[PDB]
Amino acid sequence: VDVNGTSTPAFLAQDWRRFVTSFPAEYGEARSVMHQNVFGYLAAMVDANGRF
Amino acid sequence: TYMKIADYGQLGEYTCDAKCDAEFGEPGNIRHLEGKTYDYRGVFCFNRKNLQEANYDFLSFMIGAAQRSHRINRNQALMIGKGVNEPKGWLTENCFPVFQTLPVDVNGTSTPAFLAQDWRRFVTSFPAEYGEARSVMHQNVFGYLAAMVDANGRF
Amino acid sequence: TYMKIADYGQLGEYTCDAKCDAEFGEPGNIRHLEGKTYDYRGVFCFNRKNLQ
Amino acid sequence: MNFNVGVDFPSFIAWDGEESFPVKVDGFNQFGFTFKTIAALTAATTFNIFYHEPSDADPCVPGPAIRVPEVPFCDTVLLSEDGLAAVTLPETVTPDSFCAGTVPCMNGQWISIAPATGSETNAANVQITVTMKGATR
Amino acid sequence: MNFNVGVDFPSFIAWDGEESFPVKVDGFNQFGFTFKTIAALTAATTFNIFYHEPSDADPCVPGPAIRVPEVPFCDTVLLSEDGLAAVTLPETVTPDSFCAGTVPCMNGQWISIAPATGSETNAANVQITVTMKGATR
Amino acid sequence: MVKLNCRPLCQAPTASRLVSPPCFICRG
Repeated sequence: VDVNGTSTPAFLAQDWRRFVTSFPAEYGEARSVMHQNVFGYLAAMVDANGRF
Repeated sequence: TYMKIADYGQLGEYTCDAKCDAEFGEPGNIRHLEGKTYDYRGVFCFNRKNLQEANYDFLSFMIGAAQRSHRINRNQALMIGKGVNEPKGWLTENCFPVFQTLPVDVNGTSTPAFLAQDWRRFVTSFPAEYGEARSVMHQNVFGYLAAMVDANGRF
Repeated sequence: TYMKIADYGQLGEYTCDAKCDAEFGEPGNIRHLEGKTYDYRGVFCFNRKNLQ
Repeated sequence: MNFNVGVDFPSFIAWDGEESFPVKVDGFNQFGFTFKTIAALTAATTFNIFYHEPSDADPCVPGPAIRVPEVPFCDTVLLSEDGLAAVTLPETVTPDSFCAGTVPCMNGQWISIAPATGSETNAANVQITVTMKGATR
Repeated sequence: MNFNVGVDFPSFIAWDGEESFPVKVDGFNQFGFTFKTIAALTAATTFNIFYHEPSDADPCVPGPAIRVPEVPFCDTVLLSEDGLAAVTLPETVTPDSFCAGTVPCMNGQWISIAPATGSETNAANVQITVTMKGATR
Repeated sequence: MVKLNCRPLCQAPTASRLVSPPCFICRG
């Protein structure tokens, strides 16, 4: 994403939803594993107005 | 007259074990107090011949005219009354701790304003070990809170 | 006096074939500890009449 | 066994013979003057009474020196011109003999005393203090 | 309504800047002090209590100036090197705050206060008076 | 042994600025 014309890497909630629903439901039910800081990272995101 | 325990002292200060002594701390205060009561008086006149042959009762009207004037004046004095021969009020003696709200900008200027932050911060900043506490405000001031708007336009 | 496991330590890992390097590993500690207690010791005195 | 009487009716200097001194009386609800002469006087000495107001700049510093309004009572029959609190130390008042008085109606925040015009020279040999009483503060 | 609080608890000047004064506590049976300043202080400031005896020439005139031995209470940790009474106004006392104190064992006929030597500059800024409690006659 | 006992006469008026959080601004 282009932070004032710099293109830093990023990972925002829109990525997580699009990643987990893309799993082809014909393989079965799948569980996701991750480090607890990442889940903390998701839970603290903010939209431009300031809300959570 | 009445007493007012000002402050306790401090006595039990930690010390090392192997010594057969102690240390005299300092004692507190009691601060005996007093206070008076003030009087409210006045007079008026009628005219024997005027009041008698009059359109209707004027006397009883003056009676109610005194009890209310006494009623409203007392409450008004109880709030803002200057000490001299009037109960010292809680408004003007400036013994209550009083806050104040810092202004906001407009078009480069700086005007004093009263935002919604303040009233939520003010009421929630009151020592929780004094018990509950009601608040007081004039009807128009509450009418200021009700009609508050954010940037977009919603209430 | 109480006891405190400082750490556990590793135990030689996953050798498919004998190279004979991590035999005994390294274990942890137990770290005996102690601790005392303290006391206030104050006094005060009134004479007899200024109290009566 | 003498109680500490400083607290519970302290006292302050009102007229030290050279210059007046305003003594705060707001926190206390009663007060009075205790006159005391240091030498032999010449002629009857009178003193003018003044009350002050909190300055608009600092609310517990002296303001101007307004003049206390004299108020009569039941059998007052010799009120002076227009009414102003002015006590008069009579003659034949030797030392080691204190006289005392006060003003009935308090007003303002504190009082000051000053020698009336015509008695300032005699007043250089007198002392006036006040002892407040009790109140809440 | 303020009572005439001068016909009891009558005060007198004790240290008006630069002059001490004997104040008779013969009749009265209890008395204290009221220390009040008029300006800021610089360092600490002490004061020396004294007492006097009726002179032989006249039983109603001051004699010499003898000090007062400080009698300790319980729970005393320090006694002045000579054991004579002494009161000190602590540093950082703002000149709108009265202090109170008294000696716990009267002796003599009247009292006197004076600045302890080497501490007579700040002494000017202090004003000390003495109130009373009883009559006995 | 004198037990000095001291009170203040006039209480100085107080005034505390009731500062509050500023508006949300991103770090970047």
